[PDB]
Amino acid sequence: HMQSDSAVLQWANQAAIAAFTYNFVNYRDELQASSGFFTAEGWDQFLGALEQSNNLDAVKAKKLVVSAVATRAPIILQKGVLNGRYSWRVQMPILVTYQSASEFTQQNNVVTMLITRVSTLNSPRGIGISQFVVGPA
Repeated sequence: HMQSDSAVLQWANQAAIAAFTYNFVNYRDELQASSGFFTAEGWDQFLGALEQSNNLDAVKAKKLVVSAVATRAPIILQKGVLNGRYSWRVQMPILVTYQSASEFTQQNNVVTMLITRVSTLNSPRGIGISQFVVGPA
């Protein structure tokens, strides 16, 4: 297929938000529903990041609902060919909310994604996330 910068951005926006949209009940379904956003190596790294962080443990323990909204528009920091595949480094700030009847906590995070073109044979979108990095401010 074909990819536009603007299309890739809107897509990166969706993927970033989806990653922070789950709860103590549906986490497994939501987790798995997102695998399509990722490339082979991206899925491994994303899963690894999930295990290292304690987030899922607190969400379950405190039985929270996680949501997020884009704080500013996503931007392409850099684009070009990496290892034979056209790629985009996309960054977007977000406001994440962890809440329940008893708790309400918010975080300003910045998501940085490496997005690469892949075969539509395995990923109909034609692109996938190879690296998913979260940080503050």
